Amino acid sequence: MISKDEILEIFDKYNKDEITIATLGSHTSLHILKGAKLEGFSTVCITMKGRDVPYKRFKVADKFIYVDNFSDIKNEEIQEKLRELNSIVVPHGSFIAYCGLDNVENSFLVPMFGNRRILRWESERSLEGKLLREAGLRVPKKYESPEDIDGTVIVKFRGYFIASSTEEFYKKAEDLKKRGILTDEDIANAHIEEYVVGTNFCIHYFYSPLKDEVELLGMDKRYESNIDGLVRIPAKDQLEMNINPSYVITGNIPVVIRESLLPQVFEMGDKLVAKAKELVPPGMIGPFCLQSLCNENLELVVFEMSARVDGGTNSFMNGGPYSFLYNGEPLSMGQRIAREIKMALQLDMIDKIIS
Amino acid sequence: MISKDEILEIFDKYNKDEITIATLGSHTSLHILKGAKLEGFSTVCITMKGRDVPYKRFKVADKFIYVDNFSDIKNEEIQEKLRELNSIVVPHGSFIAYCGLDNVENSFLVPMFGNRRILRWESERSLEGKLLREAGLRVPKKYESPEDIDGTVIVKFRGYFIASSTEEFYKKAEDLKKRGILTDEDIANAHIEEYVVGTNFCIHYFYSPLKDEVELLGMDKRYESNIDGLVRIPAKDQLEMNINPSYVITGNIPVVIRESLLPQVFEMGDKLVAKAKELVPPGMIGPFCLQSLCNENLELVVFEMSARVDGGTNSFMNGGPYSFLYNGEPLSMGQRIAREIKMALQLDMIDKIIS
Amino acid sequence: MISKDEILEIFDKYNKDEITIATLGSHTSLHILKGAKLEGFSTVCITMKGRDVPYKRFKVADKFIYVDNFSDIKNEEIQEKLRELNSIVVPHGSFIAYCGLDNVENSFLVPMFGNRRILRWESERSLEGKLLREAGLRVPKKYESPEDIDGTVIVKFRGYFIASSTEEFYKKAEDLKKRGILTDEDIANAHIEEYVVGTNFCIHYFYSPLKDEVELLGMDKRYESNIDGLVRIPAKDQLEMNINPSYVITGNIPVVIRESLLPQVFEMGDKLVAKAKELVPPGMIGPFCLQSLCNENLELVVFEMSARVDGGTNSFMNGGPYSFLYNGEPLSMGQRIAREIKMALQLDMIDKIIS
Amino acid sequence: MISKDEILEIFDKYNKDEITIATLGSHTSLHILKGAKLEGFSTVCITMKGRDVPYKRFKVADKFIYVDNFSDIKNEEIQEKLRELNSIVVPHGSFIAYCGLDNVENSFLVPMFGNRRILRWESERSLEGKLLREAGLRVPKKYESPEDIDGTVIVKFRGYFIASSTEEFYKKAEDLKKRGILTDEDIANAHIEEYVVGTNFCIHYFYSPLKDEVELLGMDKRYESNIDGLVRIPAKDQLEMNINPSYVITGNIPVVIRESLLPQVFEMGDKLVAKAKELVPPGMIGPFCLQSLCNENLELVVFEMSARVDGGTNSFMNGGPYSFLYNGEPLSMGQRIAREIKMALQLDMIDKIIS
Ligand SMILES: Nc1ncnc2c1ncn2[C@@H]1O[C@H](COP(=O)(O)OP(=O)(O)OP(=O)(O)O)[C@@H](O)[C@H]1O
Ligand SMILES: Nc1ncnc2c1ncn2[C@@H]1O[C@H](COP(=O)(O)OP(=O)(O)OP(=O)(O)O)[C@@H](O)[C@H]1O
Ligand SMILES: Nc1ncnc2c1ncn2[C@@H]1O[C@H](COP(=O)(O)OP(=O)(O)OP(=O)(O)O)[C@@H](O)[C@H]1O
Ligand SMILES: Nc1ncnc2c1ncn2[C@@H]1O[C@H](COP(=O)(O)OP(=O)(O)OP(=O)(O)O)[C@@H](O)[C@H]1O
Ligand SMILES: NC(=O)c1ncn([C@@H]2O[C@H](COP(=O)(O)O)[C@@H](O)[C@H]2O)c1N
Ligand SMILES: NC(=O)c1ncn([C@@H]2O[C@H](COP(=O)(O)O)[C@@H](O)[C@H]2O)c1N
Ligand SMILES: NC(=O)c1ncn([C@@H]2O[C@H](COP(=O)(O)O)[C@@H](O)[C@H]2O)c1N
Ligand SMILES: NC(=O)c1ncn([C@@H]2O[C@H](COP(=O)(O)O)[C@@H](O)[C@H]2O)c1N
Ligand SMILES: [Cl-]
Ligand SMILES: [Cl-]
Ligand SMILES: [Cl-]
Ligand SMILES: [Cl-]
Ligand SMILES: [Cl-]
Ligand SMILES: [Cl-]
Ligand SMILES: [Cl-]
Ligand SMILES: [Cl-]
Repeated sequence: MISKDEILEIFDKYNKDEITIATLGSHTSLHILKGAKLEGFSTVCITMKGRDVPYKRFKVADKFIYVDNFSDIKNEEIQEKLRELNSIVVPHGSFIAYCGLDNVENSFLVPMFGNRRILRWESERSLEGKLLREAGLRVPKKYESPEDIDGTVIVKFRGYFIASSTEEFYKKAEDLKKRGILTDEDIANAHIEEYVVGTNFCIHYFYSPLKDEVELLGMDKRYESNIDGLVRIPAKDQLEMNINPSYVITGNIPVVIRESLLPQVFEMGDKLVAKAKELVPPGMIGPFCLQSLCNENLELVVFEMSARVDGGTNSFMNGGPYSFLYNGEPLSMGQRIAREIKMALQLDMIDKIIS
Repeated sequence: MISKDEILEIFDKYNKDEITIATLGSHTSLHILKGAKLEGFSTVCITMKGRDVPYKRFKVADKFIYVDNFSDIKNEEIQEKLRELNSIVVPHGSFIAYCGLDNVENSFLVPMFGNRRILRWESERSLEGKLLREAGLRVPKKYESPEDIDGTVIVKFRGYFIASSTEEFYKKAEDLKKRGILTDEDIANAHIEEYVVGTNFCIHYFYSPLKDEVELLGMDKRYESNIDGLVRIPAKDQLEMNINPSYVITGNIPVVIRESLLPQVFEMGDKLVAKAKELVPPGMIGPFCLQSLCNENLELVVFEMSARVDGGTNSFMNGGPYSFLYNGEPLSMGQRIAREIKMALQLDMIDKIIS
Repeated sequence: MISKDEILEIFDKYNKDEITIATLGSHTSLHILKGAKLEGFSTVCITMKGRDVPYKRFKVADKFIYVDNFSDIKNEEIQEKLRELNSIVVPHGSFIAYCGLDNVENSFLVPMFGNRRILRWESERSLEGKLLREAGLRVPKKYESPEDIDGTVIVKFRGYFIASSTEEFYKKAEDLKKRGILTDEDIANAHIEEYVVGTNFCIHYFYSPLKDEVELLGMDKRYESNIDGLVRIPAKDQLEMNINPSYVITGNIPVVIRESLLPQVFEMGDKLVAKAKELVPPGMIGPFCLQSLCNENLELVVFEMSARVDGGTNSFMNGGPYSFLYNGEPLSMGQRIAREIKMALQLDMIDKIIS
Repeated sequence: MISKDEILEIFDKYNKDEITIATLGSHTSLHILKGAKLEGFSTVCITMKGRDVPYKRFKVADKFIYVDNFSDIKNEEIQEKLRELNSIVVPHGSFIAYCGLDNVENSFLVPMFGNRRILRWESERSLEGKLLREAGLRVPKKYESPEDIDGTVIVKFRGYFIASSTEEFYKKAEDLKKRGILTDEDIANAHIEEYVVGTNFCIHYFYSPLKDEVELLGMDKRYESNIDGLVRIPAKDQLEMNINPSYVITGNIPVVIRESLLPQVFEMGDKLVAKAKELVPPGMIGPFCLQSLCNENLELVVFEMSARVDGGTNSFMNGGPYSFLYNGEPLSMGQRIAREIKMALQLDMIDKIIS
C-alpha cells in the first residue's frame, strides 16, 4: 500500500542537513554502516542485548536503537525514532525477515533506499522466475512432479536433497520424513529443478538510477554446511556414513571470473534491469545479486537472485578486485550505497533512490 | 622458571629510544616484520643460508641475524645480539618449535610479546581441552578407546584417519602400520574424537591488555594436502585408488562468516579470555586463534586453538574484510601486534604486554 | 623472424613523450589497463561490439580500437594505429590466441613487453618440459603409452579423464569417443601423466631485467567446471550419475602458501629464470607463472607454466598479501608491468624489456 | 556570437567514451591537467618549443599539440585537432589572452568548461563594477578625476602609482611620463580608486551547477614585484632611492582567513552568483575568484575578480586547508573542475557546464 508520496512527504519533513543512514544490525550491516561513515554520514544501528558487541567493537555505529527483540522493529515506536533521526533505512535480508515483508510493504513508514515494491518479486518463486525468464536469463529446468525426473535434480522446500530418479525421490523424501526433518506438507509443495553442475559465482551488481548504469561490484562463492564439510570427506568414508547433505549458508569465499565472461556477466545485469523497469517500475534500485552456476559450456545459469543487498557482499568489505577498478579504492557495496545516497542528496534527486 | 621480573629488568636496561621488533624468519614473520616497519619500528629477522631470500626480496627486515641452523636461536650468543639490539621478540609456531618450548619457558632471556606461561597450554591437549571446556566452548566429543566409537571419528597422533566403527579403526591402524606410516607407539596413544562435519573458520582474535578488549581481526580456511587434493578426485575414481587422506597444512584461503554469527564468534573470544585470566594470569595477550567447524545447526565447534599468532593470519597480510572496519586500513595481525607494542611504549605500560 | 632491431627501430620513431600501453580487451586486460593508468600512462584497448562494456564501465581505457572480430588484430591496419599511438603492447593468453602465435613471432610489427621468442616455449609441451626439466623443477611423471600406467594418471588432449589402469584408459577413451566428445586423432596423441594429489598454487612471479630479480607477486587456485561442481556432489549421488569431469577454467580463488615454503617457491622461480637465460636469451621478461600442486610431502610439482601474464593474476587486481609487502600498496601484476615500463623509459633501457 | 547549440551539437558528435580535457600550457594548466589525470581523464596540452619542459617533466599531459606561437591556438587547424581528440577545453588567463577574447566569444568552436559569455564581464572594468555593485559587494571608492582626490589613492592603467593629493597625482604622472614608463594616452584614461589598507585574500570559489552550490576551495595572497621587494628595504634606505613601485604578479603565498569571517566570505560568493545568474545567464560556472583586501574593520573589499580560474590556485596544487575539509583529500581547483566534468558526463548534464 505505502505510496511513494507518503514517503517523499515523510522525507520532506526531514532536516536535510542531518540525513543519517540506518539499518538493522545483522546480515550485511557492518559494511553498510562502515560505508556510510566513510562517506560522511552519521549512522544508526538497530540492535539488542546479546547481539550488539560486533557493532560496538567495530565502532561502526554512531547511534544505537535497542529493541527487546528484532521483531519490534516494525513497532510504531521504532519508526518514530528513525524518523526523528532523519534516517534513510538501507534494507537487507535480516531486516525484511524480522520486520515482515508485509509490514515492510505497507506498515513501515520510514524512507528506504531501493525499490520497495520489488522486494516482493524476490520473495516469491513465481515472480522471480517470471522476471528471469522474461529478462531472457538461463535458469535450471523446472520439474512439475517427481515423475518427470529424467536427470539429476535438486529438491527444495537444510531439508534439501538430490535425486536421479523418481524412485530415489521417494526413497529420500521418506527418509527425511521418518527422521523428522521433513513433513508431508513440505514434500507436497516440493520444488524440483535441474541440478546444475558447475562453479558458483554470486555476482553483486549495482544499478545507479542517477547514472542509469549497471555496475559490477564483486563476486563470492557460498560456503555452506554441511555440504562443504560433507564433500571434504573421502568417498570411501562417505559411503560408510548415514549422512544427508544440507545447504545452510555459513560464509563466503572471494572469487573472480574468467575475464572473457564479463560481457556475459554485464549483459545479464543489463537484461534483468531492462525488464524489471517494465515489470516493476522503476525497476532495480541499487544493489542486486545474481546467484549463478557456470557450467562446462561457460554459460551462467542463475538459480537465485536478490533485489536488494546480498549477504555475499561481506566477502569484500575492504573492497575487491572489481570494486577497486573504478577509482583504485577499497570500495564495498555498503559504501557504494552510501555514495548514491550522498550524490542524490547533493543533486536534489532523492526521489530517484528512495521509496 | 623465567620470571616477569627477570624480563622487566632485562628490558629496563634497554635503550627505550631504539626498541626494535624481532622474530624468526618463518611461519608468519612476513607480516610481523612488515607490520612493525609500518608502525615505525626497525626490525630484526633471524634467518639462515638457503631460507633468507623471501625476507630479502620483500625488503621487510632491517637487520639479519644469521644462524647455522634455526635450532641455534636458543644459544646464548643469539640471545645477546637480540638484547643488544633492544629487540622485543614476537613469538610464533616455528619459533617455539625451533627454539624448544622448554628453552622458551626458562632458557630464553629476551623480552617477548605475549603471555609466556600460556604457550604451554597450547602445546598440551589436556590443558587446551581444560581451558576450552572450562571457558564453556563447544568441542568435539572425545573417545577413550576404539571400542567407544558409535559414529564417524577422526583419529590423531599426516598419520590421521577416519573411522566409522571399532572394526574400521583397527583395519586402518593396521593398514598404516604395514605401510610404515604409523608405529605401535603412536596408535597406542591415539586421540579419537568426533568427526565434525561443517565449514572451517579459523578465527583470529586480538586481546588488547591496554584496552581490555577482544578484537576480531580476520578468518581463513585451511588448505591441506593431500586431503583437499583427494576430495577433488571424482568418487568413481577415488574408489579405484588405494590412497589415504593426510592433513598437512599447505596454505590458507580467505573466508568471512555469516554476519548473524558474529555475536557467537565474539562471545567465544570473550569466554576464552575471561577463563584464561583465571587459569593462567594474566591470560591471553595479543593474538589468539580458535580453529573451528560450523555445523549445520550454526554452532561453531572448536577442534583446536593457539595462544599466539596462528599461521592463517597470512591470508590477510594486506588487511581483510574485518580488519578494515576499525579504521579503513589494510591492517594485518602483524601490524596490530606492532601497534600494541608502540602504544605500550608510549603509555609506559610495557609490563602489560611482555614477559 | 621479427628482429629486436626491427622492433627497436620501430620504437625509435615513437614520440617518447607520449608512450601508451596497449593490449587486447580480454584475459587480464582489466588490471593491465588499470595498472597502466595508475602509473600515469594513457591506455589503448582493442575491443569489439558486444565485448566492450566491461572496459567502458570500469573506465579503464582511454582509447578504443574497435575490430570486426578479434582475429583482425593481426591486420596491418591495426598494427598501424597502434604504432601511431606510440603503444607498447602487453601480451596475454587471448591476444596470442586471437592474433596467432606465428603472426606474433614474425608478422606483428609493434613493440611488445616481454621476450617474444619465449612465447613459443610456452605453447609447445616439449619445450616447456625441456625448460622445467633442465631448470631442475619437479614435474609429474610422463607415460609413453596407456600400457605404462601403473598408478592414477590424468590424460590430456574439457576432454580430460582420469585412469588407474590400462584397461580403464580404453574404457574411458571409448566412452568419450561414442559420446562425440573425443575423436581418434585426439586419443592417438593423448598425453598421459601422473595424477598429482595435492593443493593447487598458481604462483605469479615477475622477473625485473632492470633489477635482475625474481619477485613474488601473488597466487591463486583454479576454479574449474565441471570438476569443482562435480566433486561438490556427495559420493552416493555421484555414483548414481553418468557424468565425466571436465576442467574448463572459469575463475580463480585467492590463496597464500605456508610461509616455510617460500624459499622453495623463490628457488623455483630463480632456477626457471637462470635456465631460460641460457635456452632462450634474454630469458623470462616480466610476468611468469608456475602452475603447481603441493603434495603431502610439501613438494611443489609444476604441471604447467606461462611465459607471460597468467589469467590468475585477476584474483589480486586490488593487490594481494604478497604484493602488499613491497611498499604497502594495492599492487596488481598489471601495475607491476606498467611500472617496469615507466622505469625503463626513465632510465633509457627500453631495450631490456621490449622485443 | 557562438551559440550554446553550436557547441552542444559539436559535443554531440564527440565520442562520449573518450572525452579528454584540454588547456593551454600556462597560467594554471599544471593542476588543471594533473587534476584531470587524477579524475581518470586523458589530457591534452597546447604547448610550443621552449615552453614545454615543465609539462613534460611533471608528466601531466598525455598528448601535446605543438604550435609555432601561442597565438596560433585560434587557428582552425588547432580547433580541429581538439575536436578530433574529443577535448573539453578548460579556459584560463593565458588562454583567453593568447587566443583573443573576441576569437573566444565567436571564433573558437570547441566545447569549453564554464560560461563563455561571462568572460567578457571580467575583461571590462564597467561590467565588473556593475556586477559587484549590483551583487552588493564592497568595492574601493572610484574617483572621476585627479581633482577629486581627498585621500590616498592607487592609480591604474607595472605603471601604477600611489597619490595622496591632486598635486602628487601630476607630479607622479609626469615623472612616469619623462621616464618613458607612461604615455599621455594612458594617463588620459587613468583609473583612480581608494587605496584600501589591509590584508590580501584572493578567495577561490567554485560554483557547482550540478549541486547549485558555491564552494570555498582556497585562498592566496599575491607576491608582486617590485613592490614586495621595495617595502622590504628599510625606510631610511627607501628615502635615499629614486624608485617607483610596480605590481607585477610573480607568485603566490598560502593564507587562511580568521574563521569568524567565513560567513562573510561565503555570503560574498553567494551574492556574486545570484546576481550573475540574472545579468549573464546561466551565471558563474565553476571556478571564480574574489581578489580582496581586509580592512581593520574586518570588511572584505574586492578590488578585482575573475570569472574563470585565477592564477592563485597554484598555491594549493597539492590541496589546501579548505579543500581538505570536504573529503580529507589533497584537492586542487584543477581536480575540482575535472570532477564536475566527470559527474556531468555520468549524469548526462554536460549542458549545465559547457558552452
Ligand atoms: N539448480 C541447482 N543446481 C545445483 N545446486 C543448487 C541449485 N540450486 C541451489 N543449489 C545449491 O543449494 C544452495 C542453496 O540454494 P537456494 O536456492 O536455497 O539459495 P537461497 O534461497 O538464496 O539461499 P541462501 O540465501 O542461503 O543463498 C546453493 O547455494 C547451491 O549450492
Ligand atoms: N574434530 C574434527 N572433525 C573434522 N575434521 C577435523 C577435526 N579435527 C581436525 N580435523 C581436520 O584435520 C586438520 C588438522 O587438525 P589438527 O587438530 O591437526 O590441527 P593443528 O594441530 O592445529 O594443525 P595445523 O597447525 O596444521 O592446523 C584440520 O584442519 C581439519 O581439517
Ligand atoms: N598432473 C596433474 N595432476 C592432477 N591434476 C592435474 C594435473 N595436470 C592438470 N591437472 C588439472 O587439470 C587442470 C587443467 O590443467 P592443464 O594442464 O590443462 O592447464 P592449462 O593448459 O594451463 O589450462 P588453463 O589455462 O585452463 O589453466 C589443472 O588446473 C588441474 O586442476
Ligand atoms: N584599491 C586598492 N587598494 C590597495 N591596493 C591595491 C588596490 N587595487 C590593487 N591594489 C594592488 O595592486 C595589485 C594589482 O591590482 P590589479 O587591480 O592590477 O589586479 P589584476 O588586474 O587582477 O592583476 P593580477 O592579475 O596581476 O592580480 C593588487 O594585487 C594589489 O596589491
Ligand atoms: N551469503 C551470506 O553470507 C548470507 N547471509 C545471510 N544470507 C541469507 O539471508 C537470510 C537472513 O540472514 P540471517 O538468517 O543470518 O539473519 C538467510 O536466510 C540467508 O538466506 C546469506 N545468503
Ligand atoms: N595455517 C598455516 O598457514 C600454518 N603454517 C604453519 N602452521 C603450523 O605451524 C607449525 C610450524 O610451521 P612450520 O612447519 O612451517 O615451520 C606447523 O606444524 C603447523 O602446525 C600453520 N597452521
Ligand atoms: N586462470 C584464468 O582465469 C584464465 N583465464 C584464461 N586462461 C587461459 O587463457 C586462455 C585464453 O583465455 P580466453 O579463452 O578467456 O580468451 C584459456 O584457454 C585458458 O587456458 C586462464 N588460465
Ligand atoms: N596569481 C598568479 O599567479 C597569476 N598568474 C597569472 N596571473 C594573471 O594572468 C595573466 C596572464 O598570465 P601570464 O602573463 O603568466 O600568461 C597575467 O597578466 C596576470 O594578470 C595571475 N594573477
Ligand atoms: Cl548485492
Ligand atoms: Cl542475502
Ligand atoms: Cl591469530
Ligand atoms: Cl600456527
Ligand atoms: Cl603471472
Ligand atoms: Cl593464462
Ligand atoms: Cl579561482
Ligand atoms: Cl588570473
